[PDB]
Amino acid sequence: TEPKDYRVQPHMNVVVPEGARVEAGDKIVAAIDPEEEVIAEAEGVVHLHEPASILVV
Amino acid sequence: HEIGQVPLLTLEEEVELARKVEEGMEAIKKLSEITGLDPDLIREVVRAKILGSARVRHIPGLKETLDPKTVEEIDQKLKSLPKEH
Repeated sequence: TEPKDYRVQPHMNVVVPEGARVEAGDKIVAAIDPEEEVIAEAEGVVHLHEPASILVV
Repeated sequence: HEIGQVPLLTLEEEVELARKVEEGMEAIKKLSEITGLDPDLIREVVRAKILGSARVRHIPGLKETLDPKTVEEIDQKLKSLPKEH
């Protein structure tokens, strides 16, 4: 396994569950417009590791 | 003072909240495209749940509007869609 951290922009949004399955022909984080920012290269798991805030309910 | 109860939004929260609505507005069409029901109507029957715990007006516009047993049947058709719609 090989780690690699992508930086999610303010004007962006993720479409991945709490560490779920990720394919090679998939898009993880949606952007303002499709920039060469987030396209999946290889199989693995995306881990959320810095929310800007936390909601407790 | 009621007004001070609600707090300001982030340059990210503002954005993120807005993105839900535009899609919701599209979704509303997308539904009316499939159901064959009207955008103006779906938008009511959807609001008549998110707000309509009681919000379903006391008298339905003196029967201009319909708020009785009718609401569910619509949201019952919307619940009874195949998963992708």
